[PDB]
Amino acid sequence: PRQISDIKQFLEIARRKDATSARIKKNTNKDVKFKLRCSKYLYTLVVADAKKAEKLRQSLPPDLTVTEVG
Amino acid sequence: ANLRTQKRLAASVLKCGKRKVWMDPNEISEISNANSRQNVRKLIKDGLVIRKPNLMH
Amino acid sequence: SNKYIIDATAAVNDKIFDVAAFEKYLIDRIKVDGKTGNLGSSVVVSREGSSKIAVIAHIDFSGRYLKYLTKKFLKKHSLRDWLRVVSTKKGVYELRYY
RNA sequence: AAUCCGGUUAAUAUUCCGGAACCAGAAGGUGGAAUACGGCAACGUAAAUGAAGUUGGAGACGUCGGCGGGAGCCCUGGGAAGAGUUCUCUUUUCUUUUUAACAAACCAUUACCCUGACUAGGGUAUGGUGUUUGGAAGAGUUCAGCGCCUCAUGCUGAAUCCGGUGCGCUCUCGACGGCCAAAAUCCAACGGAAGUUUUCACAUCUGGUCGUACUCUCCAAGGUGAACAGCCUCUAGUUGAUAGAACAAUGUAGAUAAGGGAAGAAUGGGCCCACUGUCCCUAUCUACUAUCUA
Repeated sequence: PRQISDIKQFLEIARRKDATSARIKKNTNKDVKFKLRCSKYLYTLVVADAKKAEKLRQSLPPDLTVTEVG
Repeated sequence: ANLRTQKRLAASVLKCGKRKVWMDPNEISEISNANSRQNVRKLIKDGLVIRKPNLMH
Repeated sequence: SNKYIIDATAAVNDKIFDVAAFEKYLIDRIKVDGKTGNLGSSVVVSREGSSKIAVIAHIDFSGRYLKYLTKKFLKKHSLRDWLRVVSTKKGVYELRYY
């Protein structure tokens, strides 16, 4: 569990094959937590801006497994 | 007849003692066939069997 | 400040307790600082319509105390079996039947 | 050397499940630097050659007492929920109210260095002890509601909060005062033989054998009582050891008994005084045994 605050790094992390799946959890505070599980660490990025979260979801790599809120 | 293995099981899912259970005296038929933990979990949600709250300190 | 709402629509419909009876019981049993009717300006009890009672208090007003006060009337009316006080929402208390 | 959580059985969990990490070892690959650094200083960084030979630290250390730091239990206030009490009084009474492993930044009771000739001014390290976040609410717990011939056992809402206290109890760490193991294993230094660098980061893999069920020195609530004496309750666990039935003598045992008070309980006290069924003189009661029935 290593939270990441760099959007570009998260996109680069998704670009590399180290990422396995990405889960976007909708919290009560209306902040989208983009949690991506890698081989050695869990990458979680919390974005309060819905448009930024929507842009991040749209820009996510096609190979990544996008998951809704569990 | 012998409810021993069924009440003792119920207390285990009841997380309290074996004497901390209670049922009415006229439903012995439908409890006797409940053998697994899933059967008991169905029964506790029904409320036919139930604990009792603690009485004072 | 804080607003406490007690729903009496079910009681009015079932005629278990009237709105005036609830208001009279509330007025006669409002032990503000241990004194009945001592609500003053800090706490104002204004039941809007004959279906609910609203209390606006500038100080702390315990919902349990209101529920405890409401339980006395139900015990006096012997309607506890057929009517129970429930917490519909934070600061909202309602009466539920069996 | 290195793992925790939640859930799961008729009987299993740090092993199983779901989720999340850590360790060791292994190669090559990528990128980064490489052809080490600044400060008078303690010391610090992403890396930053080291043969033979030499040295050290840890492992690896006696006992007791007090103090500080923290945690938990217990105690207690407020909020929420539920239940109980009530014409009367009681915002009452009782129950519950969670955040691991590890991963990111924050912070000394102590010692060292600089100025100073102890006091005093600037840094230095351990940060067990916390200042948020991920994990992590999606989990769990408690209420309210619904789904329905049905193994439908799900579904919907919420809350799961703000605190405080310690001659308490337990443990832990730390600054003092005294009273007086070894081996396994790991790290570093000196050293200067040799003429791309790995102790930087990221990606990759795998991790054998055996015990593991079950029955019995450790775990140990509160109150009342001065007290670990004694009781009570809570937690939890039993109602099991052949019974029934009646109550004479006998025997055990516990008591009470007029008047006298060693003629055979008193509080015990200072031969004396007091005391008493030891005795005169035994009487009565209760319980058990005895007795019957199976």
